[PDB]
Amino acid sequence: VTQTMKGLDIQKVAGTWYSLAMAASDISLLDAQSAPARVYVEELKPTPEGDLEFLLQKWENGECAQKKIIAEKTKIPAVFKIDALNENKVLVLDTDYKKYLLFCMENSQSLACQCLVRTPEVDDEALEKFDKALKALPMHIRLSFNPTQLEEQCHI
Amino acid sequence: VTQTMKGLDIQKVAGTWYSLAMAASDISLLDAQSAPARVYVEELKPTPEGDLEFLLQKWENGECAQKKIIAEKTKIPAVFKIDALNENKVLVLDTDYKKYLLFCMENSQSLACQCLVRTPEVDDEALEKFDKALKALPMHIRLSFNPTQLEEQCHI
Ligand SMILES: CN(C)CCCN1c2ccccc2Sc2ccc(Cl)cc21
Ligand SMILES: CN(C)CCCN1c2ccccc2Sc2ccc(Cl)cc21
Repeated sequence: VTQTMKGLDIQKVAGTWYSLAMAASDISLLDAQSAPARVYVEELKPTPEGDLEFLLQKWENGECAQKKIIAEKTKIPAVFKIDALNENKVLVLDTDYKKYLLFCMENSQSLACQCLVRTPEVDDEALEKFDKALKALPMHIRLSFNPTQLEEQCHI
Repeated sequence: VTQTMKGLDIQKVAGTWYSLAMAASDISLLDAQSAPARVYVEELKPTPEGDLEFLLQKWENGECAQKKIIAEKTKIPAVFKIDALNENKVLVLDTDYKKYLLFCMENSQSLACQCLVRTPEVDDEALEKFDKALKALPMHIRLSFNPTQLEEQCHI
């Protein structure tokens, strides 16, 4: 991924978000409701020391679970790192802070991204920017959700 | 759907095709490998009387089945009709006859479409046209396949 935001004021991205759209390099990453990249954002929490913490929802066994994950900071302001079996990088491509924010999760050759929004509505404008950002990238599946699904656990 | 091809010479669309990309109004139509719209095109056969016949592949129980379906002709050259529990319309939006062909299956509020190609390669140009044609339409999932998957039963 070759697109980060400059002057990333991480403190300003805290609060409430909606995973409006999702996309992945491989069909099986967003494939079924249980698929590995199919993860729903509830909340972004930065820590005082500048780490970034996710609140998420996942369909796991027979239902919608809750989760926390903490992405530790780096030298480049917009790149974070999560400790799993892999080297998992999170990158903030772009955000205007108060409507939308775009980001990608990547490893290593797998890659997923998302268009986050503040309210339960279809920001047409946000979807463009998200589309522009991806045509640089080798994606093979995309999803987006309606306002009705946006107010449910795990998106219905 | 508000886009058909004019002067549709149905005889010229016979032979071999590859379901390069797919898209649907609802996530669950292309969702899992078993999903209702997830149907792979092997061959288009017109009949002498101008009916249009599909050869397809579907993942059904534990494997990739074969199928035939016959879409009967109408007054408008580019619209066909299949007899199921529903009124199922097929529409040919566009084809240059020798590289790509776009079409949509619709009922009634469900809708899926596809970009068909002649060989196992990514026609970048074909994907544009397909993208143009859909932004008129309320889609919420898209897929595309690589050349490797294109030579397998049911796309791997
Ligand atoms: C335990 N899980 C639910 C979380 C890892 C899922 N997840 C993910 C998915 C597909 C490919 C790469 C990644 S890294 C990542 C980075 C940030 C976030 Cl928010 C999610 C992910
Ligand atoms: C028995 N099945 C495998 C065939 C029906 C599936 N199929 C379909 C899917 C989702 C929504 C509407 C339709 S009508 C249709 C028209 C032409 C073709 Cl080629 C396929 C379909």
